[PDB]
Amino acid sequence: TGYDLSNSVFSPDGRNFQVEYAVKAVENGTTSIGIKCNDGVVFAVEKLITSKLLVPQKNVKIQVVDRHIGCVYSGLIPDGRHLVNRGREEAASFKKLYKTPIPIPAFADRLGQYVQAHTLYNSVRPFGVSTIFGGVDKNGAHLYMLEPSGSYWGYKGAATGKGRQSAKAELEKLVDHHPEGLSAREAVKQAAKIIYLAHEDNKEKDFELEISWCSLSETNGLHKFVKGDLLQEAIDFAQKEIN
Amino acid sequence: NNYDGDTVTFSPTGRLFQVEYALEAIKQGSVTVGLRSNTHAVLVALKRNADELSSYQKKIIKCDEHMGLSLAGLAPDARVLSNYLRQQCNYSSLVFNRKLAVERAGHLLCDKAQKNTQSYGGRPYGVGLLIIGYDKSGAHLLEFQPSGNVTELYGTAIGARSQGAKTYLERTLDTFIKIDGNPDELIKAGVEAISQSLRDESLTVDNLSIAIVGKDTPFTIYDGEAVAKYI
Amino acid sequence: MTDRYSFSLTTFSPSGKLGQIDYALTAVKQGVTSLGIKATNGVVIATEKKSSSPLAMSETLSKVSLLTPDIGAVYSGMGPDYRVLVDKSRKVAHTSYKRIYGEYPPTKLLVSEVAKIMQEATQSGGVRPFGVSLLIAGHDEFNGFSLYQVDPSGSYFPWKATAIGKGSVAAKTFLEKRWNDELELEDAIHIALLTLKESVEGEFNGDTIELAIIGDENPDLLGYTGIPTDKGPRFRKLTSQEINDRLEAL
Amino acid sequence: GYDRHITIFSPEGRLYQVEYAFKATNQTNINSLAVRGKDCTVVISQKKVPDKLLDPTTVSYIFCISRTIGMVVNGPIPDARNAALRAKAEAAEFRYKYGYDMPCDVLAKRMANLSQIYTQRAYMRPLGVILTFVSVDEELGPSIYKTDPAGYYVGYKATATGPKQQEITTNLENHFKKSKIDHINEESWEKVVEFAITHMIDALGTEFSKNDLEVGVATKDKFFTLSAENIEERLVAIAEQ
Amino acid sequence: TSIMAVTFKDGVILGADSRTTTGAYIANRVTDKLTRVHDKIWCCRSGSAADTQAIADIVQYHLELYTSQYGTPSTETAASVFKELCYENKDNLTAGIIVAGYDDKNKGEVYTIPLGGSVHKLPYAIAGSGSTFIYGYCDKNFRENMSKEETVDFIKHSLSQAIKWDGSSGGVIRMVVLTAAGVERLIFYPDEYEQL
Amino acid sequence: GSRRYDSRTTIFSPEGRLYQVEYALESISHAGTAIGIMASDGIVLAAERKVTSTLLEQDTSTEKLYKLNDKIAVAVAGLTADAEILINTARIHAQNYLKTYNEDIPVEILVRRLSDIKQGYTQHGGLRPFGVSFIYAGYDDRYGYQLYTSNPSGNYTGWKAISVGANTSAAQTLLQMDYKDDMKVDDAIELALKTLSKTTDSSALTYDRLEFATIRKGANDGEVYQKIFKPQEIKDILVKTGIT
Amino acid sequence: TTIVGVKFNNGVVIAADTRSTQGPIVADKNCAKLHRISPKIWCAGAGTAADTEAVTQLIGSNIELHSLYTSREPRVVSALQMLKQHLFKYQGHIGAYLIVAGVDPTGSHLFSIHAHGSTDVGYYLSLGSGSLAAMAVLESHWKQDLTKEEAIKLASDAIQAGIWNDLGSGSNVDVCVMEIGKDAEYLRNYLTPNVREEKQKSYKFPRGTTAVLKESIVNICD
Amino acid sequence: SDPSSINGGIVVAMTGKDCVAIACDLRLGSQSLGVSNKFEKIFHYGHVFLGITGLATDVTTLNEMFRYKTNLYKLKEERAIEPETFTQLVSSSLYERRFGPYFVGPVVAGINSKSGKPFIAGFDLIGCIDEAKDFIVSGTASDQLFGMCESLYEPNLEPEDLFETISQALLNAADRDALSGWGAVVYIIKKDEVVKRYLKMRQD
Ligand SMILES: COc1ccc(C[C@H](NC(=O)[C@H](C)NC(=O)CN2CCOCC2)C(=O)N[C@@H](CC2CCCCC2)C(=O)[C@H](C)CO)cc1
Ligand SMILES: [Mg+2]
Ligand SMILES: [Mg+2]
Ligand SMILES: [Mg+2]
Ligand SMILES: [Mg+2]
Ligand SMILES: [Mg+2]
Repeated sequence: TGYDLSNSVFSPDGRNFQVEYAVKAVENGTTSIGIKCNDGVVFAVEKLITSKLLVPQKNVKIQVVDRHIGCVYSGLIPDGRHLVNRGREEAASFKKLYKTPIPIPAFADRLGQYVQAHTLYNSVRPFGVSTIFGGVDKNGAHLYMLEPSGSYWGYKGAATGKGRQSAKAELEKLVDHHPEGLSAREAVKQAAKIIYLAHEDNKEKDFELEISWCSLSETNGLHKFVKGDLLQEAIDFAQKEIN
Repeated sequence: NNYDGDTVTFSPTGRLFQVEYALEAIKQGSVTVGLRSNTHAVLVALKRNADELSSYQKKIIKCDEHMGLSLAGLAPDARVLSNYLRQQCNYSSLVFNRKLAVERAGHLLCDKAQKNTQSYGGRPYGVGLLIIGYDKSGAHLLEFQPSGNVTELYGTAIGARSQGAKTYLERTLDTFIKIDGNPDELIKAGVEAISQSLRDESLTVDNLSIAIVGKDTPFTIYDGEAVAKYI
Repeated sequence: MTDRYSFSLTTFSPSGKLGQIDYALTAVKQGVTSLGIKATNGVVIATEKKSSSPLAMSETLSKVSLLTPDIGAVYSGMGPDYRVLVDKSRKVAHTSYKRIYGEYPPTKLLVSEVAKIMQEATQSGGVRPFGVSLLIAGHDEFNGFSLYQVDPSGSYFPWKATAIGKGSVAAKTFLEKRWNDELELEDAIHIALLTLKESVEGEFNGDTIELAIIGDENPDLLGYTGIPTDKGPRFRKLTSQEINDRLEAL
Repeated sequence: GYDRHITIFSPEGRLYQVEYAFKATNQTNINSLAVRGKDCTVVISQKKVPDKLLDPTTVSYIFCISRTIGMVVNGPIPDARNAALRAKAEAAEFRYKYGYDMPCDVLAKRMANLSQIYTQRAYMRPLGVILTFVSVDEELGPSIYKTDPAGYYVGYKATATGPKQQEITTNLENHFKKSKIDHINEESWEKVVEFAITHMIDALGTEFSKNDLEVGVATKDKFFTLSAENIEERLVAIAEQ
Repeated sequence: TSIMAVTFKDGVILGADSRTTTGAYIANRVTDKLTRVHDKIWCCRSGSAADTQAIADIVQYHLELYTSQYGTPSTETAASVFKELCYENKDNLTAGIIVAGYDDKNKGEVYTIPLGGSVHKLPYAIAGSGSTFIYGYCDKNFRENMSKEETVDFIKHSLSQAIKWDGSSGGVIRMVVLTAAGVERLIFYPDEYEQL
Repeated sequence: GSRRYDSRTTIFSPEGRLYQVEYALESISHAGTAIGIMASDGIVLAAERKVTSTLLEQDTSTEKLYKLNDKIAVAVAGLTADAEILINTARIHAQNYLKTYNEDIPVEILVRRLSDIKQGYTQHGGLRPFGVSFIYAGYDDRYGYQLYTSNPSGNYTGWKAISVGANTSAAQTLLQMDYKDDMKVDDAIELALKTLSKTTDSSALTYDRLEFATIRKGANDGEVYQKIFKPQEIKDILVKTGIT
Repeated sequence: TTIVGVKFNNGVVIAADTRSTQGPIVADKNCAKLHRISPKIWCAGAGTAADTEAVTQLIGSNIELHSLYTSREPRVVSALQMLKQHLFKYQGHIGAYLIVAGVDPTGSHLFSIHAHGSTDVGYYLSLGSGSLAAMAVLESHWKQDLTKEEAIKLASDAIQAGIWNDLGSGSNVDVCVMEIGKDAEYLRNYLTPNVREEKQKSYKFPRGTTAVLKESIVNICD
Repeated sequence: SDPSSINGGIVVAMTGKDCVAIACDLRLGSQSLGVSNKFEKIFHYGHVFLGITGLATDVTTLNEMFRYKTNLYKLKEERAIEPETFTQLVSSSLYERRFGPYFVGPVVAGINSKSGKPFIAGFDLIGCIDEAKDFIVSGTASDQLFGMCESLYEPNLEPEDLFETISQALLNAADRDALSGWGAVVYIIKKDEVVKRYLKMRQD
């Protein structure tokens, strides 16, 4: 064997073991999710409080791309940042040439092709993050999740990291119980809840919650962070539900 | 083991061993401490010497009038990274007439270190940095690790036996965070924090290094007779 | 990113063999039989069109290729490797000859260029040798008719007649018995068809055999008239019908 | 054996990395099939959405390469999209350079050449995909040309790809033995689609709802895919028979 | 050269004369200056014939690649691609292009890209050497939301006058109608338009 | 990365030899023997082809003996295709010299540059060496008739008589035994053929398994002539010395 | 030069005079201005002599390679696109003015190309110094639905107008006919209306008229 | 300033009955100053003859280059290059320098050794081939040569007659040109003998 020592080598079953090893780094990361809603998308993530000494609210992890796209990811944080920097260059170049802001499906393939390119050669390592991202364009809201292999699809809701299973089950209930749709303000609340539920699988250290959203009606189709009254209102709705 | 030959290889559990080994050079590093109030931010660093005939290796580098850092690990790597910061601070000034936000300094360092963890032939940086500064949103302390992870803190420490100072700072949090408008009291708390990490030895006059930046204070470094005030 | 394979992948072993070249020749051995025979007034090259599924349309896969109007090629070994060699061989006939001298290269010189390309895949960084042997038949004014074999090493040799691939030992023996310096083209076509029956398992008709000739100029294949000195390609692919006509009187 | 990690020959003259790329081709567990009408070329492929959280409309392995060419992939989606982007760029460039639309067979050859290069040059891995290209060519008529990780390609009367490909293949060969012609003798593409789905059903021994399939059709001057609805209307007509 | 594009109730119409000159010699009296860069996005070309053909060909290629990946491009997007080429290569190009297309969301749109590569969205636009002579006329007679027959008449009367006064314009008047209905090519011969 | 698959073609062994050069020489030692003999009035090149088939086209063939210019030829032992790469280089090098100085290139100068090219592949670039040894036969007006050899190391030396390829050990002993300084071309021709006759791994030496060339002062006064022998000419010269 | 192209029923015809000039001097009295790009695509060229010839050979070479690669008969629009893009790139410094015509699986075609890389479509075209004399004739006699014979007559008449009236054109008329479903027929020196009259006198000299200083035999052998 | 008329010189070639002739003057000057009286402008590669007029440094450079290329041709093809082929090689070589050309007027003359056909061609500085049945002219007295050839010439002259005709064309053209003359050389070329004669001419 030794098929797993070098990126881009096919094993005899037809797998790239280095990518599968990158997936292990993703599973080891904190939980993050996205919920697609009526006219928008909501992103949230668990930030482990390592120590008293972290400044609350001041280690932001959700990232904006252009003005209409949010990205969150689990795994190696620097890899996620590198991927978002590339996403930003891709969005700028699309807008520069075509004038309109980059459509979400278009943006999803730019990230996909770039991540897939890092499975083509033994001189690079695959990305050690799964990335949840999306926003609002001329055709509505879109949510996407992208793996170290470069695999991505459109999602009704999505989750990754240590609590991906608990979150997935929780997301599935919402999809079954709301076939007409979830509102943006509703989806923010559910997001808080699921991050709290999913924090079960990671309960050594307690955590700080972070949420963001794009909604045609609630944020004018722009990406904004949920802070203040709306954040605390959703923290409380989550607290209520674990008790 | 079979997976630690270079930075471009994941282990079967998703680890990057060359990065983990770079992290290890930090752990063998002499101890340094960072902490801040709402008005100032302070670095304290224990300098190490080669023997009794040698100098005590500098661990504190000024990056701009409002920003600087302390190092633990490979010193040449700190010089490379600090030089990059000097340039980034400088570009912000010349082009935008704008002092670089400590937070951007952090993001820029994370991204610089990250590149060296995903490509063949390069190696990760083998040094950890504590970055203090005073910008348009006040005092800041940052912890840089060569994995690329950068973190904003009220206080922290890195190097050998930095665990003591870090627990102390964890207890002391509510005290030092409000040493506003008082330079010498933030320092003394920093010097106290670092003392929780000494063994066989204590802080002398050619051994201790302190820096401060804040509201009406340029980043300045004290060594020699100017630290005697503090022992 | 980028190619960091700038070192040779073919090297000398302690016994002196170049392993990758030997292994390429082994792939050629497994390949379907092909052959060529030189007559006094022509050359014939032939092979079996062994189809992969019967749903495949094997007329869309040509094993015998025109390189210039007077030169053709056939191979044994890896088909995809052959296809790109044909692309390059066609192009080099122009870039390194026709664009300079205003005429197509003589057979040995085109063969020389293909051989160069194959030799380089034996020494350059980060590549493997081509997994094919070629038989190249052609005509040119000052050398007349010729037939060459090119191997994975880049070595080439002129032949009166030969065969390569699977059943080449048996077919070379067959041709030794039947070849003389007085063969007329039609006789060489007939001998080619006999030799190829030995190595073919299944159906043996004009839809499973591919066969071309380098013979007389074909004015009807030129596509225009009015230049007296342009008389047409000497390369002609035999049709399915033409092959069957010769298989009954076999 | 490092002859098993990169694309150099093994002692028996084989390229293991190419062979293992063929094995990745079946990773998705989807079967695809293509047939030619008189007027059209139809391709169908199974559609499996396991996760309930997926937006099913974004799950596809059929691609519009140009106005006239469609491509279906058997293999993992990241490699499939890589191939689709390249083929799209190549078809656009061909049109710009040469002043006419890239023929299906020529695009197939071009992509087959790119794949050949990955089997010879060490630094590039083969893509773990098989690519079936379809069109109604302006010179050649209805066309199916298929590419694999070895860089092989050929035209087809009809073809199939995937884990249960042999079943579908023999099913189709048996039809063409009986019919004695090169194609589905049918005027409307709707009925050629119906044939395709029908012979997929016999061969695989399974029934399909409207969300279990994915269909692409090529006619003179366009290639298009069908909605769940156009498929249901097609499923309904097979049932009433 | 005389060219124009006019938005109206149902979409947009482009029109042009058919003359191309080398000095005072008419090199082509039946030129087609209305060129398709997408199904329902067309442009009219003025300036250097070589430059505007080279540009239109590159734009057609970009929009065919855009289409493959992202679906039908907006008229704004097409105008942006023309601009990018005209602005970045302003030293080496002599191109004055009018872009016109029909979205279903956006209805008819007209963008004019003059010599320096600036962009201007307008209800209608005129350009080419002959356009100078009909600024007065066109300003007086244009209204928003005209009908197809009104718009065809406006263009026919406008280009009639440009042709009458400008020696570098002439031949036939070609028009292209862009609506939800499809694409319609009109042509009008001298004997009709000369005596309006 | 890719380091894993690098054979490192240009390193020293612990004994201080060059592996790939040594292994290239081992390869050459199985090639058809080629012999060069230098006389006072010319040079012989004789070489044995690799085990022929009756169907090989013997008269339009060339495998061992190539023309570099009108005054210089080489005999090849090793990989033919590797040798052609070097031969075209050498031909071009000769023409550059003629173009620059309006004089035909001195034999050693051509030999040195080819040997320098070989040397480079042993020291940098990480590529395999050329699996070729040459015997150079040529004339210039400084040293008259000259023989040299080069091998994959890029080392070259001058000779009165020399062999390369298979059985050079036996061949060198036989040449040493019968060579004399005052010898003529026609005696050297005979010596070359008899030496191949005794070292050959075949049963008997025939015309169809040979290539043969002379470089004489053999036309009209002071000017030099290269004769690559046609098959019939080899057949005759084989009888004329009584080997058949 | 004078050169023309005329469409007819089932194909297209091109023609050219055969004069080449350097300043006021005739350099070649019978040059060939009709160029084969592929067997059924032919090109007439005016302008800088070597440029028309080189650009036509380069594209002809690439068309051949393209035809082999695609297994199709080459199209006139491909030759047109390759020529225009090559010429545009060189900003008019390659002084080739070309009439491109032929038949391909798409039909019959006629285009012109200017040196800066702009192209036209038409049923009748003319280029070169004599193009105004030729276009006068074409505009006078051309009609929709010409037979092959009518088109050949029109085209050679157009060239004749150039030969007689343009000092930049002279000597002979060359023609090429490209008809759908047939071989292209190249008619080299189709008309020869400018044969030199008999000279009045033979200027052959008495042998020994020329004073010689030395002689020698040149060695062309080995 | 005009590179084609700094040095001076002429070349002319003619076909006859199974023969060809090519001739040139011997002058090399620097504008008004005559410098060398022995500067020959005709060379040969095997049996193919090349004359070159124009800028003398390019004349020399092109001779050395075509000797280079024809030597390699012969080694690889194993036969002498023929005039038709060599003419093509001259053309491509000149055109390769399209935008920084050699300032020359070359002339090819020879008999094809397979067909026996006499062959002549001329070129412009940029490679345009002028193939001719009768004669080719080149250099600073090319108007004069065109006048002489166009009246003196007739088809199918025997070698000894062609000699007289070509020599008179050259001599009388040169005497009307300030930058041509100072000696002349004529080559009479038949299938396998070539005679080279130096003419006596006025030395002003
Ligand atoms: C920019 O300068 C020019 C342009 C065009 C001409 C006419 C042309 N003659 C030539 O090209 C002659 C052989 N060569 C030259 O005049 C040398 N020129 C020097 C400076 O650069 C250009 C090359 C010529 O004869 N053109 C013919 C068509 C040719 C005939 C030869 C076969 C190829 C086509 C034609 O256009 C009529 C006679 C006038 O152009 C001269 C100078
Ligand atoms: Mg590879
Ligand atoms: Mg310009
Ligand atoms: Mg007018
Ligand atoms: Mg004089
Ligand atoms: Mg004088």
